[PDB]
Amino acid sequence: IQRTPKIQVYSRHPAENGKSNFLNCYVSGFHPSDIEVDLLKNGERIEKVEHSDLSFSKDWSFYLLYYTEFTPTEKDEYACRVNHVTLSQPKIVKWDRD
Amino acid sequence: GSHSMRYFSTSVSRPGRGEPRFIAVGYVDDTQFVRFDSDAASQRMEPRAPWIEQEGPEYWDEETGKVKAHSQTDRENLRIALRYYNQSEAGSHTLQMMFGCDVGSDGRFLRGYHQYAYDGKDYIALKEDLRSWTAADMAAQITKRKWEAAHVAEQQRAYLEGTCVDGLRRYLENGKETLQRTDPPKTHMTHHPISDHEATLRCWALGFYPAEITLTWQRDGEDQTQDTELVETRPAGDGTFQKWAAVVVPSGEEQRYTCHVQHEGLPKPLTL
Amino acid sequence: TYQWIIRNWET
Repeated sequence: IQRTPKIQVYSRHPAENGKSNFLNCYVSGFHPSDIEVDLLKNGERIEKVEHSDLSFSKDWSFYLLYYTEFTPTEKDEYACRVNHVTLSQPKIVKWDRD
Repeated sequence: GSHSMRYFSTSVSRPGRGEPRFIAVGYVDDTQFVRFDSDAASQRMEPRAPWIEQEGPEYWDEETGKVKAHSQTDRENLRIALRYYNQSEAGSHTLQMMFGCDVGSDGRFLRGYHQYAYDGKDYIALKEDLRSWTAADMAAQITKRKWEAAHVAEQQRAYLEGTCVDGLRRYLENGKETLQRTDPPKTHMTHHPISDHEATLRCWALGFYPAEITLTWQRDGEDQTQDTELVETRPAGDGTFQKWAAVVVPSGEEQRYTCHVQHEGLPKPLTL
Repeated sequence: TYQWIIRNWET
């Protein structure tokens, strides 16, 4: 059995142009555990990405949170690139300002 | 209020790539307070909350010991599982384990858990009574029978009614400041247009702790507004959680629809 | 405080 990941790209604090924040990608509800999560700054991978320790919920549902220290702008476009077994090709979700 | 301790541990086999990876995490309600990772440099039980550093080298000596043993039992259990499910060595398999206890406001025993899931599906679980087992499929039945004969549940009962509660109480005192806290949700509200003759408006809860929140809406004072777009509670990263619920409305009735936010940091709920 | 998980599935 396999379960497709639920992806959520958002900020730690309420987003505002030019002010420091953390861009988060929250992958949950996936099985097996082996996941690839890339944070994007104009289609190009952010190499200094840190992640949460592999944990789960009572329903054995896997959860992780990959996060980065940044400064958001009006010019740059942010997103989350995710590939699992349940996914043929990477599924990218754009960081919607709201 | 009520409290809980939990240890979540995952074992993933890497056929030909060494010994299965063991990652064990401990929580007090929603606070990751301990960590163990087989592939990590440390090779010891590590702290993840400031209030656990006050535990002496003796604590970390013992805790590292128990967790390296659990690591071996599940290493043992993954090989066994291949036999019981008639599987190959070439495949990579997951073995998850969850154990802990719930305690009331008085820090007294309420519930105990001791369970396994192989390949994301339940295998064997400790019953609410703490005396017998729940063997999901046919294979687990072989484990249930030997464990019932040997009265294994007693070794678990002594931990859950004893050491688990005794230890959780101790954590609740030492970490009074951060653990007994209740961060209320920082209420927000946004509005965006669907396609001129339609519009969408969502409310947000953002700086709360614990993860328990109810973002239920209301149309014209009626509870009946179930066609809502609700998201999963997500962690901010600064030890706080957020959740939002967007509801579509007929352009001109944006003011007609109210939103009710339920949390324990607020004595009375918030209506927007 | 972690538990002693010292009994396997076949024991």
